[PDB]
Amino acid sequence: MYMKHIENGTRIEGEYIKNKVIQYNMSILTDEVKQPMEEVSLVVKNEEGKIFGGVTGTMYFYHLHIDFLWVDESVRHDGYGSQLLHEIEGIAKEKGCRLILLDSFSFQAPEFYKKHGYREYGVVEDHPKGHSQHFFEKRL
Amino acid sequence: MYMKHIENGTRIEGEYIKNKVIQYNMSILTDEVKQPMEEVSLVVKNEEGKIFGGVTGTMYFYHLHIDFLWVDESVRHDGYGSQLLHEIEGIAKEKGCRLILLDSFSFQAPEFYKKHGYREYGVVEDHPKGHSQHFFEKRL
Repeated sequence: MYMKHIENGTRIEGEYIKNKVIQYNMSILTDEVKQPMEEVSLVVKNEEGKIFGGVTGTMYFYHLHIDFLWVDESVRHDGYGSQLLHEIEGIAKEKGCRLILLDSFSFQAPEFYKKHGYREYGVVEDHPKGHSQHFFEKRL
Repeated sequence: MYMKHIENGTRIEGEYIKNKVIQYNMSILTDEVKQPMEEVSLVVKNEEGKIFGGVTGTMYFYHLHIDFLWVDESVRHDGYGSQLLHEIEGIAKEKGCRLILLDSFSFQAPEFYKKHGYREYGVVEDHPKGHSQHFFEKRL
């Protein structure tokens, strides 16, 4: 620690650490896994353009990570969730994704993903307190 | 007269989906787990601003997720990484965090975390192609 000190980093110091990690990762990985990074989004709309559902994800390394999937509560049993999942999966295959990764807390219907062919490869117990987190994967 | 269809969403719409999901989550969870979200980062540097190492993470649900940890290669033996990890865990422990989550690809030294008391709870084999991703946890 001579002539050095540890302290809280600033926002740019923070993005600097991130950029360095990304930089190292990419120096190791070769072109075969370097899919152009993309963010995809789908929504279910009303005739009036009203939205009661949607799903968003990010693609890279030739895999799709589903970040968020929503369906308005008033229509939760109407099956829009499955449609959205099928649709984005189709997009993922067309882009060359080899798999899909996502996680779901116990209060976000992990069973819904199981019904769609996702396999649980990991679980984080009592997180948040009184609940649990489930990690899923589906090979395409 | 009441039909709804699915279409690609815009970035703003993707952000809306995300917020509707967060809103719903919050609506079904107790305040007990509602730790106000917060980003945290530590850097090892000198007066001029050269960054020799750093770590960044985000807290919520009373847990710390380590997003990035980097140490300059010129000083990869000096143990700044272990120092940063230990230091940020303490900050997490101090803010009421009960758990720490992080993942590490095979090309990002996962044995580093294994050596530091982290338990691998899941693994995504062959991702990206030719590598693997290891998910770790440490209970505080």
